[PDB]
Amino acid sequence: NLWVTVYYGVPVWKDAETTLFCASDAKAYETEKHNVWATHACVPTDPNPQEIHLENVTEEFNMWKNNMVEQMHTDIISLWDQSLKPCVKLTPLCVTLQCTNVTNNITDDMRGELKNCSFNMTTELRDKKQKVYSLFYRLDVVQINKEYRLINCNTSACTQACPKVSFEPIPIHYCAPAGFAILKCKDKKFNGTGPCPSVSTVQCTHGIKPVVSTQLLLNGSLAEEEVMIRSENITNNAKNILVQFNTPVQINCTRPNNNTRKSIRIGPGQAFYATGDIIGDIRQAHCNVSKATWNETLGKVVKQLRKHFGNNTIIRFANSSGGDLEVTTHSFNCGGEFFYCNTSGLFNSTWISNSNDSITLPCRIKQIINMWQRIGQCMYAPPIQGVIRCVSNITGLILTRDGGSTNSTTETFRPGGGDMRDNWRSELYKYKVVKIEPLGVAPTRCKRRV
Amino acid sequence: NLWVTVYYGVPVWKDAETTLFCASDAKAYETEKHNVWATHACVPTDPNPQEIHLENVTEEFNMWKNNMVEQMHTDIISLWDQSLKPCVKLTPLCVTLQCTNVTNNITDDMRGELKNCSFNMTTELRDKKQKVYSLFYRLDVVQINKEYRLINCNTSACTQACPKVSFEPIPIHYCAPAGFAILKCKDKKFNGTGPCPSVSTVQCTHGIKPVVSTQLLLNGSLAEEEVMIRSENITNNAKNILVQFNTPVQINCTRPNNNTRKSIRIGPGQAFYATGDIIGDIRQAHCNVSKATWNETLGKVVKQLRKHFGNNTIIRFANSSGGDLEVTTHSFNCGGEFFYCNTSGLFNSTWISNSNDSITLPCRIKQIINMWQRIGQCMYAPPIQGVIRCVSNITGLILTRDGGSTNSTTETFRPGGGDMRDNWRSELYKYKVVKIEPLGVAPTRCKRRV
Amino acid sequence: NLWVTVYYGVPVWKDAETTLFCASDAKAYETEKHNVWATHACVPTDPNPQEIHLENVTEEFNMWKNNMVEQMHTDIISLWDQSLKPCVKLTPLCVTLQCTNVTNNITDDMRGELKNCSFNMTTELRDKKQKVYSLFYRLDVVQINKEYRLINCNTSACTQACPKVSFEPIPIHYCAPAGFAILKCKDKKFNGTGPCPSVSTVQCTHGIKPVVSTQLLLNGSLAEEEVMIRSENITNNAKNILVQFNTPVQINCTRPNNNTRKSIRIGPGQAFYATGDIIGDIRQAHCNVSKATWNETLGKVVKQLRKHFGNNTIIRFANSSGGDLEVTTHSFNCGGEFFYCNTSGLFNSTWISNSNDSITLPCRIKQIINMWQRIGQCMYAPPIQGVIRCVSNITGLILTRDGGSTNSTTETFRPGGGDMRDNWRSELYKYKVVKIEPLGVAPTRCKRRV
Amino acid sequence: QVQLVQSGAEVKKPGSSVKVSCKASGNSFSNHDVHWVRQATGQGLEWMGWMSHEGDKTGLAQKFQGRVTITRDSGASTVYMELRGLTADDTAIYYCLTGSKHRLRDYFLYNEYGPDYEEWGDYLATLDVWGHGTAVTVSS
Amino acid sequence: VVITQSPLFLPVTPGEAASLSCKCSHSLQHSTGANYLAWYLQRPGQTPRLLIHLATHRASGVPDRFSGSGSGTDFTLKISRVESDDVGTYYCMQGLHSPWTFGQGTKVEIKR
Amino acid sequence: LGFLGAAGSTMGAASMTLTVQARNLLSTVWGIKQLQARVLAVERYLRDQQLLGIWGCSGKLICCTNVPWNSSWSNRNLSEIWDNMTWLQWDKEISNYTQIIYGLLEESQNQQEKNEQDLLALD
Amino acid sequence: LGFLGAAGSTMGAASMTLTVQARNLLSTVWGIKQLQARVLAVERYLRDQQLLGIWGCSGKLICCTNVPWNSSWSNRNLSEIWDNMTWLQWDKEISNYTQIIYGLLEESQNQQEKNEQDLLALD
Amino acid sequence: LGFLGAAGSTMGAASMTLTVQARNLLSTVWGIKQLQARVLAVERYLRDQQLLGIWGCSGKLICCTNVPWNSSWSNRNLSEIWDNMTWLQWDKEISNYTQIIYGLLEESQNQQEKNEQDLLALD
Ligand SMILES: *[C@@H]1O[C@H](CO)[C@@H](O)[C@H](O)[C@H]1NC(C)=O
Ligand SMILES: *[C@@H]1O[C@H](CO)[C@@H](O)[C@H](O)[C@H]1NC(C)=O
Ligand SMILES: *[C@@H]1O[C@H](CO)[C@@H](O)[C@H](O)[C@H]1NC(C)=O
Ligand SMILES: *[C@@H]1O[C@H](CO)[C@@H](O)[C@H](O)[C@H]1NC(C)=O
Ligand SMILES: *[C@@H]1O[C@H](CO)[C@@H](O)[C@H](O)[C@H]1NC(C)=O
Repeated sequence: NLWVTVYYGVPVWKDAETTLFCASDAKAYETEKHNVWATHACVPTDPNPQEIHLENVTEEFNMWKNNMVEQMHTDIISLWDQSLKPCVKLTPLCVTLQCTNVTNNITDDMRGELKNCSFNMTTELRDKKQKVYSLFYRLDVVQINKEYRLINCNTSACTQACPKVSFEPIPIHYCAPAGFAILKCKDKKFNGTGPCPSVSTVQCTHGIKPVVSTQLLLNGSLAEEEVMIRSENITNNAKNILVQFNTPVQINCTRPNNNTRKSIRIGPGQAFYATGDIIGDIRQAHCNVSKATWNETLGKVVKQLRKHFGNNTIIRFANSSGGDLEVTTHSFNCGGEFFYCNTSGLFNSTWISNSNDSITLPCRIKQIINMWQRIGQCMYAPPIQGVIRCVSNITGLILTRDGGSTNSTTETFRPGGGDMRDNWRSELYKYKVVKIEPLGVAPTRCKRRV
Repeated sequence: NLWVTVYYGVPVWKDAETTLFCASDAKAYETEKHNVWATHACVPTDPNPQEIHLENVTEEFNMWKNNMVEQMHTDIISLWDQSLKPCVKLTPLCVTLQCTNVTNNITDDMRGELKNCSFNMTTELRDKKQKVYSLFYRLDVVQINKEYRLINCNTSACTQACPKVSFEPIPIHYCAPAGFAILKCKDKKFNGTGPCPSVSTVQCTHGIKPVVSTQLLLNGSLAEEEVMIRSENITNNAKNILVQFNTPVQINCTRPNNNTRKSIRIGPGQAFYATGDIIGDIRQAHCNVSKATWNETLGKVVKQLRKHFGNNTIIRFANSSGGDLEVTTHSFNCGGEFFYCNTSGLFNSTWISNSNDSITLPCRIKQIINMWQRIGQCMYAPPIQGVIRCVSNITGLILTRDGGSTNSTTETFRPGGGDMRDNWRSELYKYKVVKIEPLGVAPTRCKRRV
Repeated sequence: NLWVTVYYGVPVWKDAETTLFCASDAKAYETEKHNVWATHACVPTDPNPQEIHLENVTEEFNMWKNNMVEQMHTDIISLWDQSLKPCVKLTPLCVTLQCTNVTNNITDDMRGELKNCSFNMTTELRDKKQKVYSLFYRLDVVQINKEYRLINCNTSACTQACPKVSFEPIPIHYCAPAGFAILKCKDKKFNGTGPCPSVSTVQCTHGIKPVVSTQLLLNGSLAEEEVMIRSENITNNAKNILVQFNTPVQINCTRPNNNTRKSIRIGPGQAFYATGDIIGDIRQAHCNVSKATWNETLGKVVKQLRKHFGNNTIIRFANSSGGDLEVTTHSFNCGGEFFYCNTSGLFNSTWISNSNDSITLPCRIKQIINMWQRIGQCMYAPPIQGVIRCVSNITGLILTRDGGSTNSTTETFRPGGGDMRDNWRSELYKYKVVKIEPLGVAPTRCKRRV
Repeated sequence: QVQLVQSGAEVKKPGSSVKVSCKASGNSFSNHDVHWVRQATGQGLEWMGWMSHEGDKTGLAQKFQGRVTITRDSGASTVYMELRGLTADDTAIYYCLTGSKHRLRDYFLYNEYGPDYEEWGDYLATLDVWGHGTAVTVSS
Repeated sequence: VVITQSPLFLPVTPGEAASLSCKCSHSLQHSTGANYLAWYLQRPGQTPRLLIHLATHRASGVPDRFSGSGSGTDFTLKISRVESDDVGTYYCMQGLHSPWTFGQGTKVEIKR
Repeated sequence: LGFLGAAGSTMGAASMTLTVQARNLLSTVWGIKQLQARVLAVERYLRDQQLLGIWGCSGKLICCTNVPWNSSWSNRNLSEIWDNMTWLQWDKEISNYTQIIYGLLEESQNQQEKNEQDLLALD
Repeated sequence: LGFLGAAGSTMGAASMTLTVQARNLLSTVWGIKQLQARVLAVERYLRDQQLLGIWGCSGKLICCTNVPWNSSWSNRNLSEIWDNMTWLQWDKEISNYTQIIYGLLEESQNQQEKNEQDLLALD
Repeated sequence: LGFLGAAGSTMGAASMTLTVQARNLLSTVWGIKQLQARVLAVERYLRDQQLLGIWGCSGKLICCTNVPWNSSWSNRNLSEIWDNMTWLQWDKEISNYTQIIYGLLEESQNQQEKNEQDLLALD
């Protein structure tokens, strides 16, 4: 009685996975300055996004199985590696460094932090050599047997960071290709998994700053009116716990020293930048956070943690257990210099459900870095002259549970940055990519004419 | 009277050339050994071939003008080149070696096949220098006038086959894009050229092992019945002759040495793998082949040879008449070690048209190889720990009749491996690529009404 | 009453920017010349361009904003860099040279133009110094304070051009993709810009030789029936004026020296070609242009120069202002050797508004060049064997006005090669690239049937 | 004050081979160089040969080429010397002594990625404490 | 290589400073550049004793009276309050270029 | 309106805006990752067009075919399909027999093409 | 008069040679430079086919539509257009109302499509 | 039958499976061998449809044309062509005369479509 009819262009989609492309604003490219994440080749973004709000439609959003994070994690690595290809390889730098302690003007705490090293270095001409000196941080040297050597010598050489390219993160937008779509969840209490009643379609995601850090999410996106906790399985302990502050807490990180960059000319057509001497006295780096605004933040966090662990258990915060410096301390690269701050002064509290000291967190600087927790690659950030002061927000927090002794009375949480892709997982939790299927068939009363 | 009508999609094809793309079974993924013929970019093969058999059709083939073999020749070289792009470029090894003979426990025949060499090198630190020693085969070192040097040093620096990537051949399938098809000649008597009474189109070719060999084809495809002699022009004396045994004959090749791999650190992060010492006795490499099967197999070859030269001639087999070690011996690799076997013990017989000793063929091993008949390209194969043994399937045989005296009393055949792409021509001789021509016209009585 | 009607394929175009692709004749492809411009990858062109004339159509032209010039520049640079990748880098040539003046057979003027230099190098074996010597021009060595060094050592290492590749210019045709078109302005009087009454479209442009010169356009196109002058703003002083002759002026250039190339082996497989001893006497290179055919050429130029400057002005010509050698002297290469000629003998005269001496222009040769006003990249052209002589046409000329303090008293013109695009601008001034817009709407008295 | 001992005086006819022995307490040869010197009445001193404490390099005067050899026993317990071409005018007194050297770098070409090409050299610095010596005379 | 010393003889009254110089045909700054000079006092019937090496540093235990200076291809030894205990022959040695040979030597006698 | 604006609307009402969706089917790290995406969209768009064209609906957004509707796939009143149900959930219901239904259309059009030629020849 | 031969000729005469234009819309430094051009050419041609196909003119070089002509754009006799004007001049004159006209045709096809679907519903 | 299954069959049996061939017209070192082949298949497939779309047979696998069949190309009975020949042999016979026939198809469509406008002009 009925006849099948074909409709082209129907509103139907399906879960799929593609290769998204980039989109960036004109300001970054208009400056003409070179960036590690080269958005000059990246196509310009639209003047404004057309966030069409759908109605009566619910989608099964998921952030722990999303491939957008996996694609972006690899994409970020590729650009970072690409920018280091044309830079200078510091392979003439593996020699027997002869260093000594420096005590010109040293603070009590910063005694053996850095050493004054001298060595024999090459020159433009093959038959001539030069003697040069530089100051190297204690973390970048090791005793050969006094005679020291760079730590990276016995693993792999270090490609220098080019002095024009900057690590300043800039927002980037991921836009799906034609024939695909991106769905955004407008729900204000979405816990990362489950139906999302408020769905919308956007041609490009919002600007995501590729900030790399550890134990803390800096310069991120803030929730509204409540602090949200994300996790794959609350019961499981091996899984990390993601937090998102509704309001930010300002952290001021400074490097009081006044280092002076010095250029050492090695071989023809390449130069090695070294650190000459510190105008004035030498002081340890640190970061400042006010006590007043941080206690309130933990007060909001502990309140939400009680929902998933009972309203009577004791919530405790403890510093990181141990491991490498890249995982047991807060890390970040603001101002072009890499810090490793000891955040043991923040996670020391005990809540039982019952002034502006400006907490100071000591930090240790490093110059031989392996950012992509890879093994074999190395980088050498050249020193930056002058005092650097830095200001940033803290709009997130990664926590880990230790375990349970069959009693739920006490629960201790510690920070952890084991996996590098949890940083970007906090910004792409509202997004998913789907494939558009326009072909559809339904029965109607329509006979072919002939 | 008759009106032209256009038909679209009619079954018509035409010979042409294209760019066949790779395809291999997903089982290679489980290996995770990063094969030199990278299967990662190869599209996964179909679960089962769909061999569509065409009834009542004939097609013209020419295995020697086939473009598939030519394209494969480029692809194998290209795949090999891409593998040795990130591996130690053994440039520093060009130093004056001070070598002496090894006489710990040496057989009389193996008097000086390998040498004990000592030379200076650089530690991970440039300033320091280290004295090391290694055992180099006599085919890889030459004398100055006890100064010694590597054969490669005055031609080009040798890369050092990464120690992870593997040389084991894995089957590959060369598949045509859309708009092209591959035709397989199922005829059991199609020699080199002519109309196949039975032609069947296939999705694409079966697994083809990229086995490189000289004077002998190993692990090949056997004829269903009878031995076959293939050649463009039998009369010509300067034309190779291809053979295909209907049954396989096993050859056991072994290196009874107990080489121990020793790691030498040169530069930062780069290691040179050299033979440390020899454990136990030293015996020459050899290959075992049963005389009972080979003589029976060789008799079949003579039977078919008499067809093209008369059934009264005297067929004689002789070893290669000259050339370098590469062309005058059976060359191959067995688990990462390259052999050069003196095959003069097989081609020595006479036929006038009328026990299990396992014939031994002494062999030699070379570390500095080219294997593409190219100048300026090289590769160094690191030693393999412990003993190594393998068993092969001698299916094919390349011969080159030579000489002439204006008398057909006897014909002499010698092995020949000048053309290194004849290994794959023996497998792709059954295939040809054609391009479909869907558009067509044909007069009929139909007239377009409007 | 009329109704909208659509048309497809209408002849309408709009100006647009695209990526024209190369196309070169295959007549010389089989020669295996291996030119620096990889014409082997260029699609073969048609036997003759499809000159289609468009009538009653006028098209605006702008040879200064034309993008065909800008695109061509990056293709030439990219091709040049692509051809230097496989050549050997002369990094080990930065040594303390010990040079002395050569006075074997020297003329008075050419006193210290070249040096006899000796420098210690290392052989294929990296632990044995070999003393070698070479002849270097005075422009390729500088003092330290007796001992010299190559000028480029403190800038970058140089890659010598491989002898196999050749710098002979050859024609290349830039053909636009499908859906685009190229318009040729056939107007004879079309000066720089404006409507072109006679416009035609061609398959793509005629062969353009990528000749690089300074102050003089060699092997260029000739404007017939008149000598043309091109300039975006004649009144503006800082705008190069392009002059295109109608009859070529022959120029002969020769290097009387008979130097013999000498090969030096450095490292594995890499050879550096020195200059070697000189056969016969040493004489300065020079270029000859007949004064009879050059003086009258200026008279033609002055006659047209007065149209844009008045019929009573005094026209004067003076040599280049001065500065860097590459910009202040006519430069080119013939036979693979780069010349830098002093053109002060041509542009020295005055006109009052009313004997084949063969003027000789002294020239100097440089072996270290940049050729693109680029810092950090250099090339080393190896010396050529035997005497080299070349004959060329001067089919063009560039000028740069100076002065202007007086209202209208006299004019002075000087040569100038500030911009490198002028060489190819004079060849692409006739062409413009546009894109087709097949869709179109026009009302008509028609209706849909239902 | 390190005690040193030398072989006793011996007399041999011209044109014949002789053997001498010398020992040093504490195995000081490991970190010191040994030289041989002779003196004659009414004439100045004259050097014969030397050895490096590494033992890799040795050298003598041009007149002694191909006629003098230096050998040492395993473990450096003792050393022996051989004398050839004795003449009546070669009367002198032998001595045992240590020495020092200043090994410096004369030239170097910086190989890119490989061991550098260095030209090492030795320059005699000082003569250390001598021994009582041994007197050798030639007569017939 | 040749080496010469002068003067052959030079009587010196006790308590009066004396100067002695030794030179070799090869300039001390010929190829490498350095002194490599050694001064010895040959007491008759006794082994020579090193006094000063390179004329730049004094060996431990040697009297401070002995001193040296000079530059170029000529050098001199300065001794204050000469005493008869120093009577003997002085020999100069060079270590710049192999082979290493002693000087001819000169004799100084107390006036009487 | 807009891209998939009526996704949640009724099938009858959502079917009135098929043109908007059809208009959006097509339009060194960023070099190959951009070229690869473009080629995928072009060939993907062509696959649907040829599939739609072999059924006789080459240039029609709404097209009906002679093949009858089997009640086994779905037997419900039309008043519960067009003005009561959405496209998204309707896709899941008939997802089982999409491959089989498509095959019928390919063969059904084939007879129509030749029957037309036979009729024309008769004329 | 080959490609673009009738560019400056009469508007009506140019309409008699539309096929020559349509035939020409489609047909390492030089490796990706040429390859990129091919991808752009293919997709640019496909955009015209889809844009022209959602107006009921999928496979016709000349096609008429139910949309009436608005006198606001121009009020001038047809005889004073085809016999005296050129296509190049025509594009410039009405370039301000190109997007609006294109959108109108999209609705007309849907309006005609729904009418056609229900026309045979009773039968 | 499968792809090219009826190559050896008669023309009448060949027309049974026109669709099966049509659906198969599009479906480090390996990376460039993929994109290079994919682009060629798309443009090659589009070339036939563009050529086939200007003869008035845009969406038809079988389409009759109004141009007469000149006897110069061939003159023989229909029964000797359809039921006793394979398509491979047919193109071998008229291989030299394929591009003459294609030109004659363009003019008929251009003239045929022009006359359509005049049909409704009278009314
Ligand atoms: C130098 O400082 C280190 C601490 O980093 C200390 O262990 C060492 O004893 C110091 N050396 C001297 C000579 O003061
Ligand atoms: C911290 O915050 C909690 C709740 O927000 C409050 O009860 C407590 O008094 C605060 N403590 C301090 C020191 O601010
Ligand atoms: C825990 O106590 C809080 C009061 O702060 C209340 O809101 C919540 O419902 C209680 N939860 C349970 C499970 O009793
Ligand atoms: C660690 O926690 C204790 C309380 O358990 C607190 O007294 C101490 O101050 C914390 N650490 C720091 C550095 O403040
Ligand atoms: C300048 O004078 C010449 C000669 O009389 C004349 O032909 C020309 O027209 C004059 N210039 C102008 C601008 O009229």
